[PDB]
This record gives sequence, C-alpha cells and structure tokens, in this order.
Amino acid sequence: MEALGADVTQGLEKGSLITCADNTGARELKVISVHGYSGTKNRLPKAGLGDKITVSVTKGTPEMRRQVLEAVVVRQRKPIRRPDGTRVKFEDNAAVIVDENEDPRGTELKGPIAREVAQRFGSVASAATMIV
Amino acid sequence: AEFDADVIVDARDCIMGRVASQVAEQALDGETVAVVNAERAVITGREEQIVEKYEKRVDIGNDNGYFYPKRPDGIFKRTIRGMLPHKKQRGREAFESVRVYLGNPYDEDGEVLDGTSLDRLSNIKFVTLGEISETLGANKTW
Amino acid sequence: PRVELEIPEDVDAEQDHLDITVEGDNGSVTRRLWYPDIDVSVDGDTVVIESDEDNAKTMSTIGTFQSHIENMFHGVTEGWEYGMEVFYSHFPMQVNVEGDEVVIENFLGEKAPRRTTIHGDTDVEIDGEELTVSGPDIEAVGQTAADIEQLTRINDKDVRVFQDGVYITRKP
Amino acid sequence: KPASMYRDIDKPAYTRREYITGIPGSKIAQHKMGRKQKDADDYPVQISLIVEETVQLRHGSLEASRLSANRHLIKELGEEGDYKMTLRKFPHQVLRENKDGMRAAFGKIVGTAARVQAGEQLFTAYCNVEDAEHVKEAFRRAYNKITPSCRIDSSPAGNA
Amino acid sequence: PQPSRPRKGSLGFGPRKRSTSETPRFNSWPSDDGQPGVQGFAGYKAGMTHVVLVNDEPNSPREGMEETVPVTVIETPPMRAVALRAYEDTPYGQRPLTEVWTDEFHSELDRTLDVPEDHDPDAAEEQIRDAHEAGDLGDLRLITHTVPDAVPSVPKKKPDVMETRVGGGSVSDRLDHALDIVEDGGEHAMNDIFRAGEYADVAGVTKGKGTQGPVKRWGVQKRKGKHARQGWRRRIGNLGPWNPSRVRSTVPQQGQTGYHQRTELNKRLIDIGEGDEPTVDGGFVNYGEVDGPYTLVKGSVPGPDKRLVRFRPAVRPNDQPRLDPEVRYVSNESNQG
RNA sequence: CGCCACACGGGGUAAGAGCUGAACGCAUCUAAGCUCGAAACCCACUUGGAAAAGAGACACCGCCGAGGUCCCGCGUACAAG
RNA sequence: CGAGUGGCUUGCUACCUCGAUGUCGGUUCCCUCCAUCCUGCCCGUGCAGAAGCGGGCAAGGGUGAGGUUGUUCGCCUAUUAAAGGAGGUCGUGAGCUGGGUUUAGACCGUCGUGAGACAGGUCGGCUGCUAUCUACUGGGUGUGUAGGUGUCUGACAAGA
RNA sequence: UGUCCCAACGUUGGGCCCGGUGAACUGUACAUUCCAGUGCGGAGUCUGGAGACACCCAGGGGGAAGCGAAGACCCUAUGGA
RNA sequence: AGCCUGUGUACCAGGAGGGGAACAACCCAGAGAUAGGUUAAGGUCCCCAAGUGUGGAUUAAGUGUAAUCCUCUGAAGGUGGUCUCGAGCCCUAGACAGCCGGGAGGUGAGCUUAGAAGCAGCUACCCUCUAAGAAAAGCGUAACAGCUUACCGGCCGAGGUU
Ligand SMILES: [Cl-]
Ligand SMILES: [Cl-]
Ligand SMILES: [Cl-]
Ligand SMILES: [Cl-]
Ligand SMILES: [Cl-]
Ligand SMILES: [Cl-]
Ligand SMILES: [Cl-]
Ligand SMILES: [K+]
Ligand SMILES: [Mg+2]
Ligand SMILES: [Mg+2]
Ligand SMILES: [Mg+2]
Ligand SMILES: [Mg+2]
Ligand SMILES: [Mg+2]
Ligand SMILES: [Mg+2]
Ligand SMILES: [Mg+2]
Ligand SMILES: [Mg+2]
Ligand SMILES: [Mg+2]
Ligand SMILES: [Mg+2]
Ligand SMILES: [Mg+2]
Ligand SMILES: [Mg+2]
Ligand SMILES: [Mg+2]
Ligand SMILES: [Mg+2]
Ligand SMILES: [Mg+2]
Ligand SMILES: [Mg+2]
Ligand SMILES: [Mg+2]
Ligand SMILES: [Mg+2]
Ligand SMILES: [Mg+2]
Ligand SMILES: [Mg+2]
Ligand SMILES: [Mg+2]
Ligand SMILES: [Mg+2]
Ligand code: NA
Ligand code: NA
Ligand code: NA
Ligand code: NA
Ligand code: NA
Ligand code: NA
Ligand code: NA
Ligand code: NA
Ligand code: NA
Ligand code: NA
Ligand code: NA
Ligand code: NA
Ligand code: NA
Ligand code: NA
Ligand code: NA
Ligand code: NA
Ligand code: NA
Ligand SMILES: [Sr+2]
Ligand SMILES: [Sr+2]
Ligand SMILES: [Sr+2]
Ligand SMILES: [Sr+2]
Ligand SMILES: [Sr+2]
Ligand SMILES: [Sr+2]
Ligand SMILES: [Sr+2]
Ligand SMILES: [Sr+2]
Ligand SMILES: [Sr+2]
Ligand SMILES: [Sr+2]
Ligand SMILES: [Sr+2]
Ligand SMILES: [Sr+2]
Ligand SMILES: [Sr+2]
Ligand SMILES: [Sr+2]
Ligand SMILES: [Sr+2]
Ligand SMILES: [Sr+2]
Ligand SMILES: [Sr+2]
Ligand SMILES: [Sr+2]
Ligand SMILES: [Sr+2]
Ligand SMILES: [Sr+2]
Ligand SMILES: [Sr+2]
Ligand SMILES: [Sr+2]
Ligand SMILES: [Sr+2]
Ligand SMILES: [Sr+2]
Ligand SMILES: [Sr+2]
Repeated sequence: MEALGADVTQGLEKGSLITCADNTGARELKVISVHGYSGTKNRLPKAGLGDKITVSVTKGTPEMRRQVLEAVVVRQRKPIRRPDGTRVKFEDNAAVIVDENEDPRGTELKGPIAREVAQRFGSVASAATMIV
Repeated sequence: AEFDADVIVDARDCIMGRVASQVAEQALDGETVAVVNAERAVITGREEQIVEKYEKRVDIGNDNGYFYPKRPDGIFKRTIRGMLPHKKQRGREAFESVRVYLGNPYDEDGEVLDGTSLDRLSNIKFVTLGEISETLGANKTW
Repeated sequence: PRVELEIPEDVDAEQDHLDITVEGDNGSVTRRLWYPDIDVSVDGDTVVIESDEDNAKTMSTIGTFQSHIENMFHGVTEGWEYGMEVFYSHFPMQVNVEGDEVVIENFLGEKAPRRTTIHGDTDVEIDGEELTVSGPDIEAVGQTAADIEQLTRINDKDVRVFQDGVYITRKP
Repeated sequence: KPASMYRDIDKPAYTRREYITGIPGSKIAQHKMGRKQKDADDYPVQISLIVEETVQLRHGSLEASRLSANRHLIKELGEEGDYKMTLRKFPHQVLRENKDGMRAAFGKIVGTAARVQAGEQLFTAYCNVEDAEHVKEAFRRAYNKITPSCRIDSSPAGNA
Repeated sequence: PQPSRPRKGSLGFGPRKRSTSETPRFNSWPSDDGQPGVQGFAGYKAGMTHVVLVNDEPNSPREGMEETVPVTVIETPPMRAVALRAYEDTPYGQRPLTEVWTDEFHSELDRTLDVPEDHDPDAAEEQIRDAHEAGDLGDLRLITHTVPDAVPSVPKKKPDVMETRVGGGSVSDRLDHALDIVEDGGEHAMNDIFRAGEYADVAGVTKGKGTQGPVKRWGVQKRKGKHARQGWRRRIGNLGPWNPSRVRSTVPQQGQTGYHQRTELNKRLIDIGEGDEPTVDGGFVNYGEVDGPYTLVKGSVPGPDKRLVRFRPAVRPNDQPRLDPEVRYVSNESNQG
C-alpha cells in the first residue's frame, strides 16, 4: 500500500473488540483478519492505524450483528510516530466499515480520525468531521 | 622456503593420479620429491562429472570436519596422501618429504615421469587442476 | 583420411599449433580446430586436414573443419552478410547502433531499452526499416544477426498477435 | 493384482478340474480371428509373435493383447479384411491367492494363466503381402501388454 | 502438523566468542575509482542525541520538510598515518613486503610500540618501487594510529593502531600519494576522507554482556504456560534428536554474548564539525563533554561509549550521495531525565 | 512495544531460446566449437581463523637489559581464569 | 493390460531385545529428503488480453492464525505469494505435558447361573537420579612452532 | 488478568570464587571421536575413510539402546494363592 | 521374506590358517613343534608382496574398476551413440541427395450443382505433343489464383539404398 507517513506500533490483534466509528448500525467490531498480512509461528495476527481489516459485528442492530465485513482502522490507543518525532495516541480503538472499493458504508463518521488514515483512504476522509 | 628435493617432477600435461602414484612410491623409498606446475596437472574425463565429484567433497562435512582442499596445490597434495599410510610413522615421514607447487619455484626444470604424459593432440576430454580450482571457487593466485 | 583445400588467390592462410589464421582483402579470421587425432596444416597453396582414424566421430569433425575453413576463405574475400527487417504494429520501434552494441527503444512500448553487443569486427548498418549485418567471420556475423532477433523475443504473450521485432530477412 | 505375482513358473502344474472348483471364467473372447472359414494355406505371408522368455500369462493379459492386436487389424483391413490371426495358447494353469496369517494359507482360486516357453509362438497371423506391415504393427501393440519381450518373426514371406 | 518457522538467530556471526582485538579490523575495502586516498578513519563513541533535518531524498513525498533524525556523536580528532606498508602478490596470497616509516612521532606512541630509532625510508621505498616495476606489488596500506590524548572524555592515552588501505587512481600515483602523507607526519583528518552526506560502513566491538542464556543470546522462546512452572523456564526443549547421537553446533546454547566485532553497513554521515554544537547539557552520561572534531552518524553504532569505532567509505551503498544535509536543529537537552 | 543497518554487479550452468556445423552433398541448437539463460552454483558481503606440522609475513626494539610479572587506583571487561 | 521405484500406510515373518531400549497426540529445538504448494527461469495450450489448465529446470528462502475433537487425519472460518508432503527409534518424557492409552475405586449397556468379562462408553487416579565417559556451546592453563612489541596474511570454516 | 501475542526489568535464597567440614550413586577392560558400512538385522572398540596437540573451568543434557527394579504386558510351568 | 515346512549332501555348530574391505557356514585349506622351499584361492598403479607386462579390439558412460549375497539392483519399452558381420536392389549408359530449368494441350473430364475448374461427393481415369508432365499426391481458394509431388532434362561426380 501507499506509504502511511508515520510509523505504527500495531495496538490490535485478531479477536480484539473495537468501536465502530460510524452510523452503519454496527456498534462493536471484532477483528478477524488483517489485509495483506502474514505473520510467523505462534504470533497472533496484529493490526493498527491505517490497516484494512476483516471484521464481524459483535454489537449493534440485528441486521448488522454477525455480518462479516471489511473495515479500516482509524484510531488506536497505542502510540504512532510522526516524521517530526512526536508520538500520537487516541482515547479508544476504532474502525470504519468500508466496501469493496474502500468507500464508507455509513453516511457519517464518529469521532476524530488520524490524518495519515485520511490520506490513504480519501473517500473515508471525505466523510470525517475531525482529522488529527 | 627451500626444499632440498632429490627429484623435481613436472606435472604439466600429466595425469594427476599416475604422477601421484609414482611419487608416493618414491617417497616411501626415501626420496624427497617436489611436484611443480600443479595448476597444470591434468585429469581425464567429462569435465561436468569430474567437477561434480570435487564439489561434493567440498560440500561434505560437519562438526568433526571434512576439510577438503580447493587449490590445485592442496588437491594434488591430498591425492598423494590417499596413496600413503599417512597415519603410520613411515607413511607420515614419506608424505612430509613431498611438496607440491603452483608454477616452478626452482631454477631447474622438472622431469616428466614416464607413462604420466597426456597428449593434447589426441585428447579433448580432460580438465586442468587449475580449471577445477577456479570452478570450486578458489582464488586464482597462480 | 585426408582432404586438401586449395586456398583462393585473393587469400593467404597461416597457422601455428591448433590455430589457423586466414587473411584476405576483406579482413582476417583466426580459429582453433582442435579434435583428437585430426591434423590441420597449410601445405603451400593448400590447407590439409588429415587423420589416421576414420570412425564416424572422426569423419564428422573432418567434414566440419572443411566447411569452417571454406567459410573463412569466403569471409575474407566476398564477406558474409545477413539482412534484417524491423517490423512493429502499434509502437514505433527505434533501432540504433550505439558503440559496440545495437540498442532498441520503445519495443512494445517499453520504457527500458533492450540491447546486445555486436560480436567481433562485425558491422551493423541500418537504413530505415532495413538492417544489414556483415563481416569476415561467419560465426560473429551469424550470432550478431541472431542476437538482434532474439533481442525482441517474447514468452509472455501470444506471438501470433504480438509480432513486433527485428527478423532475419536474408541469410547468406 | 500385479503380474509379478504370477508371471513365473514357480509352482506345480495346477490344472486338474476334477480336484478344483470355483475356477473363474476366461476373459479371452476368441482364439481364431479374421476369416476363420478360410485356410492359413491360402496366404502368402505368415507372421508370428514369439515369446522370448518362459512365463505364465494370465487370461486377462491374453485378452488385452489379443484385443489390441485384432482391434488394429480390423481398423486397418476392415471388419471383414482378408486375413486371419490365431491365439494358440489356452490358460490351463489355475492360480491362487492367499487373501489369518500364514496359518492354513493354501490360497483361494482367483484366475487362470497360460504357460509359455521361450521361443514359442503365442500369436500367428496370415495375410497378403500388402497388409504385412499392418500385422507387424498389431503385434507391436500386443507384446506391449504381455510380460516378456517378444520377437515378431516372419515365416512364409520372401517379399523383402 | 508442526508449522514451519525460521531458526533462532543467525549462523553467520559465529562462533559467538569474545573478540580478539578491541580495535575493529575491516576484512574488505572500497574499490579503486577516484583519485588516490586513505579508505578509512577512526574515532571514539560519545553518545547520542537527535537532529532536525530537511528531507533530502528527491523521491520522498516529504522532500524539503522537517525531519527528526537520531544521531550518534563520535569524536573524530586527527590521526597519524605513521607508515606505508607494501604487499606483494605471491602464490599464497598477499604478503607484507616492507614498510616506509617517518621521524615525527606523537609523544605517546611509545605506550604501544617500540618506536623506530634507526630506519632507512629510501631502501624501503626502493624495494617497493622495484616490486612495482617487476609487477608483483599488491595493494598499498598505511599503518595508522589514534591520538586518545586529544579526547579528554577517554581515560586512555595509549594510541590504538590499525592498518588502513589506500586506493584510487594508478598504483604509481597512489603510492606517491601514500609516501606524501606518511612523510609529513601522517597527520590527517576526517575531512580529508569523508564529506557530510556520504555513506560509511562503521565497525566496532559490541557492548559486552558476558554469559547469557539461549533466550537472550539466540532469541529462543521461553517455556510457555504450564511448561513454565515445572522447573524449566528459560531452557530449550532438547539438544537434538536421538540420531545423530551428538549435539550439533547449530542448536542454541548459552555462552559469551556481546563484545563481538560487527561491521554495520551504510551509515549516513549527517555532519562533520568541530567544537561543542552536539554536546549535551550535563554532559553525555558515563562519558563527558564534547568540544573538538566530531562526526554525527545517522542512527546507531556498535559498542559502548568510549569504544574505538572505525569508518570506511561504504562498499555496498544502496543510495546515491545527497551531500551536506541541511541541519536546522541539534538537541543539546540533558540526556539525564 | 522503541530506533538504526542488512546491494548493485560479475563468472559458470539447468530447463529452455538460438548460432556455426558435420556425420548423411541437403537438413539438423550438438557430435567437435560458440552466443545466451534460474530465487538455484561460484564470487561479491559479514563472522571466525598461525596448531595451516610447508606450524606463516612485515617493521621496529632488545640480548644488561626491550619487554614482562607482582604491586597499586579502576572498568569500555568479567561466574574462576 | 504390461513394467517398475519408494519404504510415508497396512499386512506378513519371529531375526535382535522380556536380569524393562517408557506409550499416542501435542510441545520445544536442531539437521535432512523431493515425488515442488509459493517464490525464480522456462515449454505447450482448446495461448487475444487478464486469467486459467497441463508440462520442464529448480530444495535458496517461505509455507502462518484460528472453531469442534486427546486426537493423528479430517471437517470448518478469516487471512495469505502459498498457507506442500515426508525422514531423523512413527527425531525429541536422564526436555516438558499427561488430554488419550494402560493397574488398584465406581457406574451404564451388553454377555455370564456366578466369580467376572467387553479390543463398548463413562467419573477419579503417582512421572525417581548430585553427569563418569562421549558430544557440543562458551571460558582458561600449558607444550609445540622457537627475546620482545605492534601490524597483517588467509589455508580452511559458518551464513539466508 | 503476562495463560498467550513476546518477552523485559527488579527482589530474596541458591548458583560462581575463598576457609572449614565432607558423603553417596556408579565402575569387565580399553576409551579424543565423526561419517558410512559390516555384524545376532539398533557399534566410542570390527572395516574404510575423515578428523584429532595435552590439561582444566562453567553449562544445558544429544549419545553410552545412561543409572535405578532378575518386565508389570504376553506366553510357558503336569507353579502358588 | 534374513518366511514356514520336507528331502539328499557338504559345511558351521565343535574347524584353525590363507583370500573375500569388515563378515559362523562363499573360495583355497583340514592343523603337532621348528626351519628352508614351492604352490593354492586370490592377486601384481599406490595404500599392500607382485606388471604402470605383451599382441589385439571395444567403451566415453567414471559405463565400469561388485564371483556368490538380506548385502552386488536395475525392468517392460525405446536408441541414425558407436563398432563389427551378412543379404537384396540401384549405379560412370551417372546412382542417392542438393541446386537450376521444364512440369505442357484436348479440357474448367463427365456427373452432381446456382457453382465446383486435380484436390465436397459420384463414376470414369482415356490420347496428343514429347526428353518429361496425374481425368492429380499434399497445402492452398467462396469458387479461381497461387505453391509444391509426381514424371523429364541439366549441373555435380562415387558410392548409394533397403
Ligand atoms: Cl488472520
Ligand atoms: Cl566440514
Ligand atoms: Cl595410515
Ligand atoms: Cl578425447
Ligand atoms: Cl514450552
Ligand atoms: Cl580333519
Ligand atoms: Cl570418478
Ligand atoms: K523386550
Ligand atoms: Mg502453536
Ligand atoms: Mg535518558
Ligand atoms: Mg525527557
Ligand atoms: Mg525370536
Ligand atoms: Mg524434480
Ligand atoms: Mg496468459
Ligand atoms: Mg534447505
Ligand atoms: Mg510421521
Ligand atoms: Mg517417536
Ligand atoms: Mg530422550
Ligand atoms: Mg521421565
Ligand atoms: Mg533428571
Ligand atoms: Mg477425560
Ligand atoms: Mg472391586
Ligand atoms: Mg481420564
Ligand atoms: Mg533409557
Ligand atoms: Mg524375571
Ligand atoms: Mg496379568
Ligand atoms: Mg490355584
Ligand atoms: Mg554347540
Ligand atoms: Mg609395493
Ligand atoms: Mg556407478
Ligand atoms: Na580420471
Ligand atoms: Na568439505
Ligand atoms: Na522440577
Ligand atoms: Na528418548
Ligand atoms: Na549467471
Ligand atoms: Na518396491
Ligand atoms: Na510425542
Ligand atoms: Na526451495
Ligand atoms: Na483444528
Ligand atoms: Na524409541
Ligand atoms: Na516424564
Ligand atoms: Na510424549
Ligand atoms: Na510475570
Ligand atoms: Na547427555
Ligand atoms: Na567338520
Ligand atoms: Na582378512
Ligand atoms: Na563409478
Ligand atoms: Sr611400482
Ligand atoms: Sr514356489
Ligand atoms: Sr513386454
Ligand atoms: Sr585493521
Ligand atoms: Sr577475512
Ligand atoms: Sr511437573
Ligand atoms: Sr547412534
Ligand atoms: Sr542447451
Ligand atoms: Sr605459529
Ligand atoms: Sr537389558
Ligand atoms: Sr531432483
Ligand atoms: Sr510458480
Ligand atoms: Sr477424525
Ligand atoms: Sr502416528
Ligand atoms: Sr517433529
Ligand atoms: Sr488421565
Ligand atoms: Sr473412545
Ligand atoms: Sr473401559
Ligand atoms: Sr612432540
Ligand atoms: Sr549441570
Ligand atoms: Sr599396463
Ligand atoms: Sr591393449
Ligand atoms: Sr543387512
Ligand atoms: Sr545379483
Ligand atoms: Sr530395456
């Protein structure tokens, strides 16, 4: 993928439960897999800011609940490093459901998003209210 | 560094194994032998099969070790050792009375031992020790 | 057996050891003709290829040495020439001789130029869509010609559709 | 079942049907092919397939080789061509298999095979000088389906 | 089904034993291209700090933007090329032929060597030039040593000696180039060899950790879950199969870890100056203060503070040189805190 | 869990693409000869390595004194050594 | 239908071992094989392209995480370039585990007049030892080469 | 929630060095081995090669089909209970 | 099956010594002590005693350098790799191959068909010119065209073909 523009310490693994920062009807997401990733023996697959992931809906509306969907990580508690050396971290871990073309399924995003993610996924950004 | 050889052998265009055999025989009889122009010694056969055999010897080994020589210098010296009871007193004495050289470090020319000469005009299927060494990865210092 | 080749008047052939050198107004060529028990020599105004052995393998090489020598005679006099034509469909192919090698640009629309180094004292003259490879040594000339053609080889797609490339048009 | 199990003559002759029951039927469809209403004398050419080693040939092999042989003759000379071919051997030797360890191992009956000494004619065809190369090609196919190497020997036929 | 997994640790840096010379020894040199020149220099590690640089890379989306980069500060005072050794090519490889020494020696070079009192610089030169005429001359190297005394933070006064190859141009020309340097007094500087922005390979003897177990030394796992409470926590499962009936040298075991020679490739030189611009408030921890000739290497360098590190023009650079990077800031903030 | 660094290029081949070329007047990539061609082979690079028994090379110092040991203050080192 | 190679499965034999060579599965750690799953380079195509399908050279490197089950195998899920197979006493208990198998307690079904059984199921149920030799990982002292200091060479050896 | 990803740093007692005290297990012999082979088919000792200068310290336990118990399983005995 | 179970015999068991790398029963050999000599099996380039023996041929794969065998594999099938022996036919009235030239008229046969003209199918398959030349052997065309084979001649010059 296109360079992210920041160094990321993945703060999530397969099985992590995260916030769904949109209005798709899904409230909580469970990380199932990480796009393009391949680990090593005994390593739990990890994901962080900017990664595209496959998820299953843990909490939300009946219709969304249990559906296996694609998403993009927009916020994470573990710090990331920017070119100027400064570390940046968020209040929670969150992702945004997205389709085959990487367009957000929802109409609105909830909470801030990291600029780095905004740059990589434009249509996702053109849905954000706050870009940090 | 000065080897008082009673005999100087010229291995150029000479079948390695045949020279090695006569040299081992002489060393056991008390002769101090210097083999010269080892890089030009020769070994008959199909180059590709000969090389495979020497490469296999290089690949063999383990912790106990199977240090096989790559230079024509050592290849030839080893060929001679295999014709001497180098682990017996008399055998090690003979072996240590033999030395092989790249080129000719002496002023005298070496003699060509009878029955060891190869005729290039009559043979095309053979290889040079120097060619083997280069293939093995040796540093062509000659 | 033995075969005698009368050397042309335009030509003069010398030879030391296993190497034979042939010189003419078109240049010179030197080759090594080494095979077990086959003696090649220049006896006056003739070249002699002989052997005491007459088995199939020996006869094979003798016949091979003859043609090599007759070819050398021809090369130093008449010379050797291969003709080539550059064909292309969509992307115009730029073929130029730069230094000791022939460079081909925009082949199939590629950004990276393809190239090969000319062999020996072979000459490669290009005129529009036509190429002419020539020289005294048929080996070097034949290879350079072949090399140019091979240089536009494609294994990835159907050749019946993608035919761009330079092809040997005339063989000497 | 592999032929390696029965190709050799390493057992007594076992043919007596008065002391053997349950013998499977032979898979050999015919022993006389071509025009059997005609004599072999009426032909200029006679070619045989000679077995080069002594062996046992299971009826399943005789049928495969014979079939692939005659099959070719039919496809080249016609379902009525002017030729005739004979499979002169019959599978008299009954075979067993011990299919309980080595205890009371005398095997149950499982088939039949023909014993053939090296140099014998397994098949023999009779044709016209024309179809001589067709019968030779039929045998090439036949010997590819029987254990031993064979010779394609031409008997009457001086049209070389 | 027993998943695959690469082995633990590399088999290319063995045996993992204590280094023989604390002073690094390059086993390879740059190729001959430019004009003659000494292919290396040396200094003493002081510590680290960071700097803000203007992105240099022309292919980087950030070209022309601020960028914080970690740097290790190395004190690189002038050294003394005290002699010129010639090598001859022999059937057994290269061998020292002779040496051409000087007269002017640093006041304390005698803490390591028996300094020459009587030497013939021309006889030596003579023999060397004849070797070249004969065509038996192998590369040319300078015997070099440091001047620890010029570095206060380093207790040591005893100079560290190392041979450094001279390459570039024609042998005749670089031979004369070599004699030139030596004869002066051999005094040369970091400036005479490297320019900020070029890539250098740095070699040094890593920090010593004494005896360490397989987990730390080879990176093998610790025993897991229930297997961690039975009496084994940091021991590998087994030393090998039933057969072969022996322990292979390839299974990870305990032993010396650290104090090994390492040659780190492609270290970008951020800046070569002199003075105390890079020194840190309160002083580099466990070192002292810098105020003299220094070099700023991008990133990390093997060895603890005070160890001798060696520089050599990169022998396998991956990137073209982007000379004299613009430095907009050099942190002088205390390293304690 | 953080940060830094970890080629490009040569050489010889396999399968394969070809050149010249007989045996076999032709044809033929092969029989002799040759041009190419793999993450693979060798070199390149890193690490160890005078106990390599052919047990190595160079320079200087010293044989009434060069150098070294004990001793003492200490760690860039360290389980003893 | 015919001819073979292997020694991963199963069967057969009773050659070795009953004054004991501890079992299955898993785990950890190391080496290997190629009949190649991916990666490199090729040939063919019912090869336009993209992609498939089949074939060749090739063992450098890689071949991962999870749900049921003691399971091996396998079924299943999402990832992946691919998520290949096999040998090393079915590598590995003087390394681990003890779920399964495989004592002594107990229950069910079936069988047995009964004691009791079952190549069925089920709950519980113990893992000793200070390393002599050898092997290897690292560390020293001596002898040999034959006064000292400093600098090197590079036969060999290891690497993905 | 360090069971795990994936391991880190630290604490106390040992371990290591020194004074004193001071056992046991085990021992046909020889014994620096490694790769193959052979052999009652599972060899440090036989055969062929390879490697191997002696001694010592620490280590984790690959091998000595390691030590510890005249196999508990299975069969056999004109055995026992 | 280094399996099970007979039979005759010699061997191991209970049999040394020599050879077979090692190796109960494969080879020589049956053996008091000691000594000289000559052989046996097996071997004679070196390790290791004796040949780098002689006349001759084949093999280029390191095939092989392996009597027997749990132990030494190598099969069906295939081979213009190479050597040797034989049979038939053709040939200096010029063979085999290559190259050059000619490959022609009635007539695009008849039939079928809108059409088919060597070459969709069916039937026939005849004669002029001539040194040859099909009622056409293989591609090719919507059908023609076009390209070659047959067949004849030329250049060449010695074996060729089955
Ligand atoms: Cl996953
Ligand atoms: Cl080794
Ligand atoms: Cl010996
Ligand atoms: Cl030859
Ligand atoms: Cl574990
Ligand atoms: Cl007797
Ligand atoms: Cl060989
Ligand atoms: K037992
Ligand atoms: Mg696991
Ligand atoms: Mg700090
Ligand atoms: Mg701070
Ligand atoms: Mg038994
Ligand atoms: Mg393969
Ligand atoms: Mg495709
Ligand atoms: Mg491998
Ligand atoms: Mg298994
Ligand atoms: Mg096991
Ligand atoms: Mg064990
Ligand atoms: Mg245990
Ligand atoms: Mg224990
Ligand atoms: Mg249970
Ligand atoms: Mg009870
Ligand atoms: Mg239980
Ligand atoms: Mg045990
Ligand atoms: Mg008992
Ligand atoms: Mg019992
Ligand atoms: Mg009783
Ligand atoms: Mg007895
Ligand atoms: Mg002798
Ligand atoms: Mg062989
Ligand atoms: Na040979
Ligand atoms: Na080796
Ligand atoms: Na314990
Ligand atoms: Na075990
Ligand atoms: Na290459
Ligand atoms: Na088999
Ligand atoms: Na297990
Ligand atoms: Na591989
Ligand atoms: Na599972
Ligand atoms: Na076992
Ligand atoms: Na246990
Ligand atoms: Na187990
Ligand atoms: Na903890
Ligand atoms: Na052990
Ligand atoms: Na007897
Ligand atoms: Na013997
Ligand atoms: Na062989
Ligand atoms: Sr002799
Ligand atoms: Sr039988
Ligand atoms: Sr057959
Ligand atoms: Sr150095
Ligand atoms: Sr080195
Ligand atoms: Sr426990
Ligand atoms: Sr073993
Ligand atoms: Sr090829
Ligand atoms: Sr030494
Ligand atoms: Sr026992
Ligand atoms: Sr293979
Ligand atoms: Sr592939
Ligand atoms: Sr199952
Ligand atoms: Sr199993
Ligand atoms: Sr395993
Ligand atoms: Sr249990
Ligand atoms: Sr069960
Ligand atoms: Sr039960
Ligand atoms: Sr000694
Ligand atoms: Sr211990
Ligand atoms: Sr001879
Ligand atoms: Sr002979
Ligand atoms: Sr066996
Ligand atoms: Sr056999
Ligand atoms: Sr065969």
